[PDB]
Amino acid sequence: MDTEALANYLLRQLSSSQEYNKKLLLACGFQAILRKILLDARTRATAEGLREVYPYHIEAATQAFLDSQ
Amino acid sequence: PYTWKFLGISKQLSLENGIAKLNQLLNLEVDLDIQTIRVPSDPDGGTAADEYIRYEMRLDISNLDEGTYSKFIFLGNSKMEVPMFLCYCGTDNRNEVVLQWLKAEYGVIMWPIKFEQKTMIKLADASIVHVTKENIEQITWFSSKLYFEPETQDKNLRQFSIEIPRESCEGLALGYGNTMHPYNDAIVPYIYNETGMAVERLPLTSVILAGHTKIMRESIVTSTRSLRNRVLAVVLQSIQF
Amino acid sequence: SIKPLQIMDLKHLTRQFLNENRIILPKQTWSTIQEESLNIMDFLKQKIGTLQKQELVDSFIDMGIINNVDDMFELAHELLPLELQSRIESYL
Amino acid sequence: VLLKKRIKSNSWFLFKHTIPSFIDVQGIFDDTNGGLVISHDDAYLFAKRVFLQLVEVQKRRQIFKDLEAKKIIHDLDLDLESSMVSFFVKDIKVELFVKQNEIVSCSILDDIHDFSQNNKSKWEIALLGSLDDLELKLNHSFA
Amino acid sequence: SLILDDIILSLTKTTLSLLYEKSKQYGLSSPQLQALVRLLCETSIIDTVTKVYIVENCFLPDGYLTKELLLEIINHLGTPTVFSRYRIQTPPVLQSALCKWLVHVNISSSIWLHLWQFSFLQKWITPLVIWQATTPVDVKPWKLSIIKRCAMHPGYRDAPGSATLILQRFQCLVGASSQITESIITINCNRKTLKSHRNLKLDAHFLSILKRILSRAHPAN
Amino acid sequence: ELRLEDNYVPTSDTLVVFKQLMKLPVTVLYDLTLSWFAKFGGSFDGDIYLLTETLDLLIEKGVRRNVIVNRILYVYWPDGLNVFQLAEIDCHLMISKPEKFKWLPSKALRGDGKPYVVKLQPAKFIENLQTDLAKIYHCHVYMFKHPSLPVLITRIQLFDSNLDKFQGKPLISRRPYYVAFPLNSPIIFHSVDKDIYARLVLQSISRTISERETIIFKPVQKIPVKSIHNIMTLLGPSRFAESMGPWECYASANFERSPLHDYKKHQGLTGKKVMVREFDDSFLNDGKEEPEIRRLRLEKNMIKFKGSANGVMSRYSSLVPIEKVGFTLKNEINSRIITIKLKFNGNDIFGGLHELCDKNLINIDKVPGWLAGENGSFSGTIMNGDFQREQ
Amino acid sequence: EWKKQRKDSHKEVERRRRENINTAINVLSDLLPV
Amino acid sequence: KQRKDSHKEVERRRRENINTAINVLSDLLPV
DNA sequence: TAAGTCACATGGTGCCGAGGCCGCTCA
DNA sequence: TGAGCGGCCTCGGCACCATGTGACTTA
Repeated sequence: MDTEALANYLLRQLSSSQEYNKKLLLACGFQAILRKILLDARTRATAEGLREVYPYHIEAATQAFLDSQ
Repeated sequence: PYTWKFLGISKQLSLENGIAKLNQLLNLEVDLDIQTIRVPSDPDGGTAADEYIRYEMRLDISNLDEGTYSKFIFLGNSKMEVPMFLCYCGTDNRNEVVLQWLKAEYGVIMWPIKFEQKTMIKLADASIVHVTKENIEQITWFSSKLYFEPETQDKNLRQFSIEIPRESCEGLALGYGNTMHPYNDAIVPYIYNETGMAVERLPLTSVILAGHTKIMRESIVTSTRSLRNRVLAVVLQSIQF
Repeated sequence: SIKPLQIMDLKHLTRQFLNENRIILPKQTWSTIQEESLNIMDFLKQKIGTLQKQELVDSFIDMGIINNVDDMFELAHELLPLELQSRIESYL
Repeated sequence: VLLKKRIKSNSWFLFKHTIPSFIDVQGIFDDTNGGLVISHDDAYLFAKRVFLQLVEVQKRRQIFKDLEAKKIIHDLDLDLESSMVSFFVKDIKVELFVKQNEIVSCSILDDIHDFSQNNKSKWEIALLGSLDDLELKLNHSFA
Repeated sequence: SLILDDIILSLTKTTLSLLYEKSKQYGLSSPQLQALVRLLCETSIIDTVTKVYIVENCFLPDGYLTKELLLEIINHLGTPTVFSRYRIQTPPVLQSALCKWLVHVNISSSIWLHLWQFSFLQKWITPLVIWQATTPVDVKPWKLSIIKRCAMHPGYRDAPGSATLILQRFQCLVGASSQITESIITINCNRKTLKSHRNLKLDAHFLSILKRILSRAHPAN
Repeated sequence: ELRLEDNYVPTSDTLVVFKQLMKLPVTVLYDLTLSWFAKFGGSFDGDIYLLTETLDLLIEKGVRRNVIVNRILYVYWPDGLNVFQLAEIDCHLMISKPEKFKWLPSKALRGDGKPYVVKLQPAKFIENLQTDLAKIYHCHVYMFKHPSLPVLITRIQLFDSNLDKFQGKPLISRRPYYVAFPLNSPIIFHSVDKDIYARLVLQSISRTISERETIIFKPVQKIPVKSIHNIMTLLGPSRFAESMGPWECYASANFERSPLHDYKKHQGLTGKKVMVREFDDSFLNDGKEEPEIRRLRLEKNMIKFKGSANGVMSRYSSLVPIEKVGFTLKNEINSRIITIKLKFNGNDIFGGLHELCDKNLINIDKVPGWLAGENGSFSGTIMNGDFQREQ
Repeated sequence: EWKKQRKDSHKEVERRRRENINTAINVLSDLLPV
Repeated sequence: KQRKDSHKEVERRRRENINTAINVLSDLLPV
């Protein structure tokens, strides 16, 4: 499932070429949010020592992220 | 968990000369070690021409895992039809470069080694007899597990194993008597007498010594960092013509 | 339903990122991030409703992700195929 | 039924048997001489005790099959030991739970508008007893 | 035959049918194939379904494929970038079908590897870069780095399994270029997508058509 | 009121039911449609005889089963299938494909310890089970007799409770739990499930069977076996129970006839052809042996592993295929307990061992009883030469 | 290495301890009725 | 925040069960 | 300092339901 | 040519023993 499929998801959520580029940049930003959140989740899991992450880890990470945003 | 792949060598190659060429080719110094072991020290296993030459080539860079610790072990005896075999652990890509250099420098013919059923039984016999610094041999008992994968029609019997605990194995050995090959003389005849299975005829894929090693038909993987002299010797008599 | 994404969509989306950088996700974490994708999309649409040139890069600077347009088409480099990042570079 | 000698006690044990599970041959064998059996007399006693059960099931099935053969009752269903049965006399579904050569339970199921319930209970009480008595009284009440 | 390039110069419905039947009877020469692909790529008045029907039914070589045909094809497999906007974008389905037709039939290895970074081409570039790698000296750590970087890259579909196939071929080929099986471990571990990638279909009807055309072509060649 | 009647409609996915009816043949679909419309009716309008004529036109039109599946899922019952339909289709799938289901046996011990030969009054048993399980969960139970086997198979289905999920008003079903009742046998076969609902169903079944003295189900085996016919051959009330492997000749009685029979055809008069078996160890020492004595040693292996010279009838397939057995042989060699744990795996353990014996890999003169298939599908410890099963 | 040899010796000691535990468990099971 | 029902948490439970069995066995012993 | 006991955290073998593609396969 | 059942088989979740190493104690 490519990034263009996520752009299709976003356009069907909101419903030419320049708006396609805008939505593609939006999909890239969404992937950046997910990657940063998962990186914070691993950082906190390694801080606690657990090999995997858990829902409370990533909930705390995303609350700390949205606190700054 | 260090798997040893075994390859025979058609010629008695001398490694104390020409290894500087390998050092120059690999841009790193290898730690070649020379030993002269005499494996069948028991009187019933032979008393003459027992000396072997053991080379331990080691691509030494760092010591964290087998990615920088792909050892090479060579064994040789000039009084045999086939005079040399090698076995190497690890998974580094430099090992096949070493094998290619060994071929192209010494002109040797190298083939992979496959173990038969009696060869695997003899290897399980060899891998418990441990040599001590006081020059004595100690049989360390391990709870073996003979593991078979028969091929039957309609896949009727895919696999079956025979688990033998440690104290039962030493009880069988003491029941047979003072012997230095417990599996071939006590364990396997007891299995044949009880269950009717001749394990030297059945397709035997691995015998697993719990916590020490588990040898297979094409590879030997050992928890111990090295391979003892008895296993190397039994492999050397295995490939004879 | 129609607006929430599926679990297999998230596997296909971020499976390689959890593989190159070693991440282990149990099923509870997968369901949690499936729930979180909706919140992230709502927050992104609340922050950026309509799309024009300067406001998106200003918001992404405010997002704390980037510092310039160089970071924009370098982050697009690591998240897009070659034709799409070339098209984005022609757009920026 | 095949009995093998125990290696350490010199007594027979229930090795293999070809008798179905509604006859507790292991319980009968353990009941014979209080567990262990040695002499051939105890083995013959266990054999007779289980052969009586075989006679019971065969005789019960024979009586019910003869009831079917004489056309006194309509189509019936037999289980494996012929204990839980059901049959029609004219159209009344009479189902019986019968123990060894003696009916211990009865149930008249089919209801006719002319048919009552106190006469039904009286018939159910009267139908109890032996199997030959059941055949005789059922042929008596059929006429 | 001369009918084929006569129809080609005429194109510079009836002509399409004549070209189809003369390809099914004779097959085009390498300059004829060059002219045909040059006419097909540059213009866009021809329908795309007819374009893929041509590249799957009309391109039938007779002898050796010359290097100039490959160089002309490579010129058409590019994409418009910030340094080249005058040339029009070749349709991606046409590029994929042309690469599939290439599957049907040291510099060039890097040429095909740098074209492997295209997402839509990955389903047919991989047999070409497998078949190009015939010697242990061909592989290099920069090739491995590019393959791993594009494999673990998101936004792709065929990259994990196909690039795992490429790395498996490289591991089976060189036995050097220090160990890359853990790189295979980092890429997908499903044994299903590359299982479907490791067996590929070449439209055996077209294979039989080319077989009969080539049997009609040169003796002892 | 918490018991579930035979007219409630649950929320079932239409695609799962669509692919579920694909496996059934056309004639059972025909019989099911007429039975369903005779009992419950449907959204389709017409007489029962008119619908019979319509299905008749369908079956001499030779139409595929896909069209009639779409009909019965889209016009006959478009709102949803009733619980009786959902149980009866799955029971018909069980009848059509018995090899896709695994069963676990459990003896019905009672009181002192003597097994209880369970006998069922089916309608009263279903009513009592539904009233007992209605106190805990939303239960629907359906019971039928096998067309071939003498069993009574029940099907217990349990229903549970129920970003903004909009509205469904559902009753989500779980996987059904099957408990098979043979006619007269203490052994009870039930489906393979170890969650709390399976324990609840077995507990309620034990409480509702008894009604006179408390009954507990003790599991006699932990390794599931497929194909309900095979588990009736093994654990059911048949002659083949407790006579397996080399002793299937006694369970089939092919070697002796009645004492009222011809005494010219007796076994002792006509005799049987055998070979001298060498008690000296000569198997390990040893090509193109005589084809008559080769047939005799093949017959010897066949007799040892299947009980009969010709077998119970490729040819290695036993009466019941066994998937997993594990034997723990223990001996006493000079006051030392010596244990050997043999574990097996495959589609047919003793057929594969028979094939290995035919290939001269296992000595047929030294293969013990428990290895030969005696007390089959039972895994246990062999102490003092006596096999006691595990628990 | 020195520390690697120490780790191997401690590994062997722990393996011997685990084998002794398993042997004692097997002996206790041999004395068991069932 | 105790949603951990995986490894390092179920092996700990099994080890604690084995330890409690060993403890009650030693409690039944005179010494 | 060599050896031992300990819980601990990760490695690993076996198992199975779900589901997918394959592998002919037959009309 | 086209739908179609069955062995394969791998995903992965679970279950259990197996295992190597640091912390700590003993001599």
